[PDB]
Amino acid sequence: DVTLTRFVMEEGRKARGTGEMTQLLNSLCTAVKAISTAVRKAGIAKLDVLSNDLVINVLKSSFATCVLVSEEDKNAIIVEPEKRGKYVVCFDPLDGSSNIDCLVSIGTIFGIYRKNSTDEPSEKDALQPGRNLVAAGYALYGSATMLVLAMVNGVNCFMLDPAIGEFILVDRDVKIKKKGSIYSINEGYAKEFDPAITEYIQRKKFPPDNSAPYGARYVGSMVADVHRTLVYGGIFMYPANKKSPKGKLRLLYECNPMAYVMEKAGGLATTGKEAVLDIVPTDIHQRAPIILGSPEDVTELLEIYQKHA
Amino acid sequence: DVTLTRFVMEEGRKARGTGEMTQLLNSLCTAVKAISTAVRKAGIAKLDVLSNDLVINVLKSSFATCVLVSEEDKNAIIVEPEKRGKYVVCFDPLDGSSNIDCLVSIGTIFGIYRKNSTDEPSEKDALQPGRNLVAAGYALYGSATMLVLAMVNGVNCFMLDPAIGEFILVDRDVKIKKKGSIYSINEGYAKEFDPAITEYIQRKKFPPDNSAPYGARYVGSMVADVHRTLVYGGIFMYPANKKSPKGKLRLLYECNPMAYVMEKAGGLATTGKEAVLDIVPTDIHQRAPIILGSPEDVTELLEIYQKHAAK
Amino acid sequence: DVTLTRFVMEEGRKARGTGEMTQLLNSLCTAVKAISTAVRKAGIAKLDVLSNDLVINVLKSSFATCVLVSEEDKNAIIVEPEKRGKYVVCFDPLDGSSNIDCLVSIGTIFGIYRKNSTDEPSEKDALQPGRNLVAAGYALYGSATMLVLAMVNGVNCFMLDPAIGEFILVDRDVKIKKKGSIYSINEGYAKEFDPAITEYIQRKKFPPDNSAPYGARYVGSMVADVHRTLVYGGIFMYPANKKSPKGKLRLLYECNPMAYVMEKAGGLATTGKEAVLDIVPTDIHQRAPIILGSPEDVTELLEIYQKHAAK
Amino acid sequence: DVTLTRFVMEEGRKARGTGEMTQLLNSLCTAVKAISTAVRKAGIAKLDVLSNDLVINVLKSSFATCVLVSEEDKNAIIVEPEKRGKYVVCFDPLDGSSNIDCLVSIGTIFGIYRKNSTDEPSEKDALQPGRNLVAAGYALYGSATMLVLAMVNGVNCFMLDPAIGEFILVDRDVKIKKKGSIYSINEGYAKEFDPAITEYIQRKKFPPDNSAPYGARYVGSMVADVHRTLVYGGIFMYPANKKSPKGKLRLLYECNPMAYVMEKAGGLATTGKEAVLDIVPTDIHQRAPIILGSPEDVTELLEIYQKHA
Ligand SMILES: Nc1ncnc2c1ncn2[C@@H]1O[C@H](COP(=O)(O)O)[C@@H](O)[C@H]1O
Ligand SMILES: Nc1ncnc2c1ncn2[C@@H]1O[C@H](COP(=O)(O)O)[C@@H](O)[C@H]1O
Ligand SMILES: Nc1ncnc2c1ncn2[C@@H]1O[C@H](COP(=O)(O)O)[C@@H](O)[C@H]1O
Ligand SMILES: Nc1ncnc2c1ncn2[C@@H]1O[C@H](COP(=O)(O)O)[C@@H](O)[C@H]1O
Ligand SMILES: O=P(O)(O)OC[C@H]1O[C@](O)(CO)[C@@H](O)[C@@H]1O
Ligand SMILES: O=P(O)(O)OC[C@H]1O[C@](O)(CO)[C@@H](O)[C@@H]1O
Ligand SMILES: O=P(O)(O)OC[C@H]1O[C@](O)(CO)[C@@H](O)[C@@H]1O
Ligand SMILES: O=P(O)(O)OC[C@H]1O[C@](O)(CO)[C@@H](O)[C@@H]1O
Ligand SMILES: [Mg+2]
Ligand SMILES: [Mg+2]
Ligand SMILES: [Mg+2]
Ligand SMILES: [Mg+2]
Ligand SMILES: [Mg+2]
Ligand SMILES: [Mg+2]
Ligand SMILES: [Mg+2]
Ligand SMILES: [Mg+2]
Repeated sequence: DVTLTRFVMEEGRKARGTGEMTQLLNSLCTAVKAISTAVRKAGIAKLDVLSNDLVINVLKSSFATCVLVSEEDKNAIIVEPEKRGKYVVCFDPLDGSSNIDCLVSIGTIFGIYRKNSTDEPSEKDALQPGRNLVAAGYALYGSATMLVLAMVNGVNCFMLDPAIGEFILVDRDVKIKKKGSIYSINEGYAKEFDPAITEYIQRKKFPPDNSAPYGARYVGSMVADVHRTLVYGGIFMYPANKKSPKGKLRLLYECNPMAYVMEKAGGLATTGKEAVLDIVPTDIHQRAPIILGSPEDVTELLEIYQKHA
Repeated sequence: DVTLTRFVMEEGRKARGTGEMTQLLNSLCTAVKAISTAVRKAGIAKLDVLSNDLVINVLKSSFATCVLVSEEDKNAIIVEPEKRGKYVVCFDPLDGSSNIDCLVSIGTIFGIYRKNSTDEPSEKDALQPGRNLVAAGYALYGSATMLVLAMVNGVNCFMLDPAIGEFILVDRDVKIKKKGSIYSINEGYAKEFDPAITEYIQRKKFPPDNSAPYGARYVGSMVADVHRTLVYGGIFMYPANKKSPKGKLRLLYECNPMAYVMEKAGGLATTGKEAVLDIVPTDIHQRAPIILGSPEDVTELLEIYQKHAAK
Repeated sequence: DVTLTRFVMEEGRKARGTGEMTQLLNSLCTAVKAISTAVRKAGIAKLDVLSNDLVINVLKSSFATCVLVSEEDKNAIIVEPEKRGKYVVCFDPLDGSSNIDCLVSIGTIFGIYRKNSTDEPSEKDALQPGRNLVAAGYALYGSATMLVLAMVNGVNCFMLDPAIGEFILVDRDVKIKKKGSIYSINEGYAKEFDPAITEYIQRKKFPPDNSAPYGARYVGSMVADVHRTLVYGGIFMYPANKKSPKGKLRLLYECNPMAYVMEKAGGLATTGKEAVLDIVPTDIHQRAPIILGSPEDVTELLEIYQKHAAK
Repeated sequence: DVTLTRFVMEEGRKARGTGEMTQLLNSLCTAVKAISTAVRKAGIAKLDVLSNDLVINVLKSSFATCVLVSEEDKNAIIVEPEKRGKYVVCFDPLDGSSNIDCLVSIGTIFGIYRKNSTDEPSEKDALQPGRNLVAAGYALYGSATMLVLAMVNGVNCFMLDPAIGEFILVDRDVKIKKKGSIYSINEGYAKEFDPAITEYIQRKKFPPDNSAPYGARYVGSMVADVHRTLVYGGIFMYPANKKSPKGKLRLLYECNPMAYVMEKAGGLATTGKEAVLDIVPTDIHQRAPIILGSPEDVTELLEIYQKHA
C-alpha cells in the first residue's frame, strides 16, 4: 500500500528539502510511466526518440535542473535560465536498443547530481565522479514495469501497477547476496578478451575445486542483466576488448548509475583495476569497462587481475 | 487495422471450417490477454498456477477440446463429454520460470492437433509427432505483448494493443533469415557438451574464415530466445547434458510448437540427429534436445554432427 | 466467463450463418472498444468526428457491408464493390452531444438490416421499417462501458472489462419491468406539449389513485435515459414541439434501434399514434416522436391519446 | 502537461506547508484513481463499500488526519493517535447510489477542514461551518474521470489520463457563467414543492417576458448535475419538500463541499433563506435544502422567496 509518491515525499520531509528534488523525482516517475505505456505499445491500433523527448521535457518542467546529458545527444543540454534548478541529470532514455525490435526487456537509467560549480551551468557540471551521486536508478520494461531507486540510505524496488498508474513498494532495502551462481557476459568476444576475463570464464565452467558450474545468462540489455544481478546475485561483465579498448558501456549514464545501485546494495562495481564510482570523467560520452554484482564473485575476478598483475 | 479476431475468422471461412477451431483460437487469445494483464501486475496494489487455470478453463469453455496436456500437470486432462470438441491442445502455460522473479520475458507456448482416433479420448491422442499439428503458437510477454501464430499457410505476428485489448497484425507471412550472426545457448554446461556443440561454439568465437564473431544472447526463457531467433535470425540451442541427458526442453509443449513455427518460417529444428517434428512421443512430458533457427546455421552444426558420426 | 466474442460466434453457428454477419458484430465490437478508450480520454496527456471515422472504417474493413447511414453524414455511404457485403447499417456514432463537454454519459447506437434488393446498393436500401432489423444495439460509455445487443432471440447485456478488452455477459435474456415508477422527459418544452403528454405528466406528479409520484430522471443522452429505462423500468419520452414539430430524435439510428431493443425486452415504443418499428422511412435523416419503456406505462399514455382522439 | 501531483506540490511550496496537507491531497488523488478503475469495472472478467474502504484506508495512511466522516458510517472515525494528523475530512465515497446499477455517472465528494479545537479529536471537530473549509472538491466518473479541486485561490479541473494514471490540468480557473439556460430538479415532487420553487419552475417553462424557456436536465447524481452546472451554467435544486422537511442532501459531505466549489467559482449556494456555507452543523449527517449555480439564476429564485416572505 506504500506508493513511490509517498515514499519520495516522506524522504523529502526528513531531509527537510525545499521540495525541488522531490519535485524532480515525481517528474522522473511520471516520465517513466509515460514511457512504459509507450513501450507496451498502447495505442498501436521512433521509440528511442519518443523516450528522449519525454525525459527531456518532463525534466525541464521540474524546474529542478540546469544541466542534462542524454545518451541521445552529442552535447549537454543547458537549461533556460527561467526553468533552471540545481540538479544535473544523466539519463539513458531507452537502454537496450539492439533488443527493442525483438521485444526483449529494455529500460531507462538515470543519475542525479548536484550543481557543484558556482559558474554558468555547462557540460563540466556533469563530469563529476559517480561517488558524488545524490540519487541513481532505473526502470525496467520487462514482464512487468519496475522502478529501482538508490539513494544514500538504500535501494528500494517499486512495482508499477498500470491499473492506477502508481509504483508500489515491493522490496524494502535491497542487498545483493554475497555470492551468486550466475555469470553475464557476451562470450561472442572470446577471441579478444584479456587474460583475466578468459581465466574467470574457465572457472565458472570448469571450477578447479569441482563445484557446480555457474549458469549463464545474458539478455543483451544492461538494465535487464543488471537487475537480475541485483535480484538473483551473480556477476555482470562488459569488459574492455581489443575491438572496444575502453569498454562499450558509457560512464555517465550506464556505468555510474548502476555502480551506485550495486554498492548501495552491498555489491561491488569495478573496471577490474578501479572502483567505477571513483573515476573522474573527461567526456560526457566516455566509455569504461564494467564488472558488477555479488561482492565475492567480483572480488574473485579482481584477484585474478592482480594475479595477472 | 487487421485484428487477430478478424484474421482467424477470415482464415476459418477460407478453410470452410465449422467454426469449432475458430472458436478455439479466439479462446486461446482471450486467455493470452488475461495472462498478459496478470503478468504486467495490473491490480497488484502464483503466476504459473494462475496462467494454467486460465488456459485450462478457457480451453474447456471453448467446447472445442477433447484432451489437454499442461506442463503443470502430471497427467493429461480429458474434457467432460458435454464440452468435448475434436481438438487436442499441448500447452506450456508460462514458460521461463527462472525469469519470473527477476522480471525478464516469459510467455505461453501452445500446439494444436486434431483427434487421430475413433476411441475414448485419452493421453494417447496427445502422442502425435509435431508434423501432425494444425497450428503452433507463442505469446511473448516482453517489452510489449506479442502473439505469434503458425498454420499450414505461414507465420504471422500480432502485437497486443493493451489500450483496446486487440492483437494487430504487424508482420505478415514471416520468413527467418537464411543465415544469422547471433548464437543462443547456455554455456554453463560446457564441461558437459558433446564434441559437435563444442566445436560449433569455438567456431562462433574463432571463425576459421576470419570474419566477425557471432554475438551471444541467452535470456533464459525459451519464448524470448526463440522469438529473437525468428526475427533477427541466428541460432538457438539447448543440447543434452549430464543433469539432463535427453535434453531439458519438453517435446510436446516446448520443442514441437517452436519447431513448427520455425519451419513454417523457412527455418530448421533438429535434435542433432533428426527433425524434432518427426519424433513420435511416448510420454506427454518427454524431453528432447533442440537446435533451431536459420537454415545455414543449423545446417553448419548438422554437418559437424555428421562429420563426427562419419569418423 | 462468457465473452461477447464467444456469444456471437456461437449464435452465428446455431443460425448456420456464413460468418459475414458474425464478422460484422466482431467489427462493431472492436470499434466500440476503440471509441470507449478515446471517450475515457486515454492518451490525452473532435470526439464526434473520431467516433464516426472509426465506425465507417471498421464497418468497411468488415467486408460485410453494402450501405451505411451516419447521423454525421448528409448522404448514405455506398461501400466500394471489392468490400461489399449483404448488410446495411444505420448508426449514430456518438449520441448525446450536449453532454460531451460536461462529461455526462454518451454512447453509440446501431441498427442492422439485410439488403432487400437485387439492384445497385443505394440509399433506398436503408429505408426499411424498424420491424425489418436483424439486430439493434447500443454501447453506453457511462460509469462503466456496456454494450447491449438485441436479436430475434432476445436482449443481452455485456460489460466491458477494460483490463482485457473483452465484453462479458452480465445480464441474460433481459426483460423490462411491466410497470415502473420513473418518468424521463425534457419538461422545458412544456409550453409546447400536446394535451395528452401534459395530462400524463400531471398524472405522474399528482396520481389520481393517491399513490407515490413517479421520480423524474433525464440525463440528456438518449443512450443513458433509455438504458436506465430498460434496467429500472419506467418510461422515456421525446414528443413533438414547436422547434421540432415532428419530434427531435431520428427514426433510423435513434428511434428504430432503441424501439427494437425495447420490444425484444417485452416493452413498447410508440410515436403516440403508431408503433415506431412500423413507420416506413422516406428520408434517412427523418425524425419521429418517441415514447418507450414498460408496457403499462406506455399503454397508460396511449390511452390518454386515444381518449383525446375519441372526443 | 501540468499534472495534479505537480500542481498540488507547488501550491504546497507557496503556502510553505509542512507537507502534511500536500501529502493528504496526493493520498486523496490516489484513492480516487483506485475508485475510478473499480467503477469502470476493470477486472470484472459491493461498489459503495469498496469505495469507502479505500477512502478510509488511504486517508489514514496520509498521517494527515484525525477525524473522518463518511456518508457510509453512523459515527465519526477518530484516527489512532499514531496516525493522527491535523485535518478533518468529510467525504461521500460514492455519490449517486440510485444510479450505480444503470451505469449512470457517479462520483466522490470531499471536504477538508483544519482541527480547530485543542482537545481530544471527536465528532464535533467536523461540525464546522462550510465557510471554514480549507479545500473541497469532487471526482466525476462520467464518460471520462475528472477531479475538480477548490481551494482559496480558485477552482481547477484535472482530467484523469487513465493511460499513465495522472490527472492533467484542463481548466485553469473555473468561473461559472453569470446566467444559464438549464435548470435541474426532480420534478417528481411537484405536489410537495413550496410556493417559491413552484413559481420558479413556471418561469423556466413559461417565461413571463416571453423569452426562450430553460432546458431541463437531471441526471440524478448530485455530482453529475452539479458538475454540469459549473461547466454549462444554470441552476441545481434539491429543495426541502413535505416528505423531506429539511431537504435530502447532507450538509457535511454533499451540500458544503459543492457550495464551496460554487462560490469559489463566482456562483451562489443557498438554502433559499441562507447561504449554505454559513450554517452551523448540529449533526454529522444533517440534511439541508440546497440551490446552487449561476449567480443570476439563484438570485432570481431568492427574490421569489423573499417575495413569498
Ligand atoms: N525527496 C527526497 N528524497 C531524499 N532526499 C532528499 C529529497 N529531497 C531533498 N533531499 C536531500 O536534501 C537535499 C536538498 O533537497 P532540495 O532542497 O529539495 O533540493 C538533496 O540534495 C537531498 O540530498
Ligand atoms: N480459423 C481457422 N484458421 C485456419 N484453419 C482453419 C480454421 N478453422 C478451420 N480450419 C481448417 O479446417 C479444419 C476444420 O475446422 P473446424 O470445422 O473448425 O474443426 C481445421 O482443422 C483447419 O485446418
Ligand atoms: N452471429 C450471428 N448471430 C445471430 N444470427 C446470425 C449470426 N450470423 C448469422 N445469423 C443469422 O443468419 C443469417 C445469415 O447470416 P450470414 O451468413 O452471416 O449473412 C443472418 O441474417 C442472421 O439472421
Ligand atoms: N498542497 C497545498 N496546497 C494548497 N495549500 C496548502 C498546501 N499545503 C499547505 N497549504 C496551506 O498551508 C496550510 C499548512 O499546511 P501543512 O503544514 O501542510 O498542514 C494549510 O492549511 C493550507 O492552507
Ligand atoms: O551486443 P553487445 O556488445 O553485447 O552489447 C550489449 C549492450 O549494449 C548496450 O545496448 C549498450 O548500447 C547495452 O544496453 C547492452 O548491455
Ligand atoms: O536455465 P537453463 O538450464 O539454461 O534452462 C533454461 C530453459 O528453462 C526453461 O524454463 C525450460 O524449463 C526454458 O524456458 C528455458 O529455455
Ligand atoms: O436537449 P434536448 O432537446 O432535451 O434533446 C436531448 C436529445 O438530444 C439528442 O442528443 C439527440 O440529438 C439525444 O441524445 C438526447 O436524447
Ligand atoms: O431521487 P432523488 O430524490 O431526486 O435523489 C437524487 C439525489 O439523491 C442522492 O443520491 C443522495 O443520496 C444524490 O446523489 C442525488 O442528487
Ligand atoms: Mg538510450
Ligand atoms: Mg544504454
Ligand atoms: Mg508453466
Ligand atoms: Mg516452458
Ligand atoms: Mg454522433
Ligand atoms: Mg444521437
Ligand atoms: Mg456515498
Ligand atoms: Mg451522496
